[PDB]
Amino acid sequence: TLSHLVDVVRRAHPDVDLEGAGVHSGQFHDVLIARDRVFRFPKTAGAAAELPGRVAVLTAVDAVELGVGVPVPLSEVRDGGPHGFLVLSRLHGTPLERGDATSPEVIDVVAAEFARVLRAMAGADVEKLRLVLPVADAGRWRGFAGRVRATLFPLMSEDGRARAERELAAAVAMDHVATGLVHGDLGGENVLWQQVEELPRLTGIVDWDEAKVGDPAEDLAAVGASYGPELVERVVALLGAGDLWPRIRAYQGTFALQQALAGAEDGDDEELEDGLTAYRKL
Ligand SMILES: Nc1ncnc2c1ncn2[C@@H]1O[C@H](COP(=O)(O)OP(=O)(O)OP(=O)(O)O)[C@@H](O)[C@H]1O
Repeated sequence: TLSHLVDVVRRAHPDVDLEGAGVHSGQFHDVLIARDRVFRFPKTAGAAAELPGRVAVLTAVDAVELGVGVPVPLSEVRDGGPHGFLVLSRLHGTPLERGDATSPEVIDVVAAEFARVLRAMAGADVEKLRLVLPVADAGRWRGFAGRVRATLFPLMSEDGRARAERELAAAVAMDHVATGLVHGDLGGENVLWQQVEELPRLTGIVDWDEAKVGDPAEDLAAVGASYGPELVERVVALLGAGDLWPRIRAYQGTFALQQALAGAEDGDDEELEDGLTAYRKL
């Protein structure tokens, strides 16, 4: 298909260096990752419904004014190609490695980069956001607990199951919070940094697919899991978010299970395996 798509690209946009260009033909969409541009070509006219969803989420996130880059639609959604396509800006930068982020000369700067994005997300107009993004539903964690029990419990030791029931229950115990923007995979590989005059700057965030109106604690949990307690303590102290710790820990207690349940439900053996490692024996 992909030498069709390429002519379509050269047809729609003459100048587009396709040597060096990466390619992900995952489940629903083919993505051409070019120099300064990304092209998403859905497979099936069903999956093409996602293109205006992605425009709507990126436009809503852009309007919050986070102070960091988010992918920009460079084109309207087009009915060209097999089922349509969307061109987005490519964001430049590299994920921050744990070791790169905790050195004593950078940790305050790194904390403040996370804090200023988290602060702007917590201060978003959620009335505007609730019209476009998904919203945290009070039933989410009961839901997740059901699927963990259905799918992973039979694979666990009895001690595994008892640990998981406690972690699931701490999540189900949390009351319902929907007061800001939540990215939902913060401190992943989709958070991009650059050296700006020899110090880290958080320049871009890609992958707004899981974004919603939700709990500010959920993104803080992910920063902690990725970068360790020293860094998340600094971000929390800057945010004045000391009251969130029990919520933060409840999110974090569900991350190994989230891994495992998505490994199964999607079909990655290494994920499914590695989640469960603490819910079995050597
Ligand atoms: N506008 C962009 N700027 C920078 N990198 C981008 C951009 N769009 C896509 N990418 C990169 O190319 C990849 C294309 O895959 P896609 O966006 O479908 O994500 P995925 O990794 O499959 O999904 P997920 O991380 O949500 O499970 C992304 O993972 C990201 O690294």
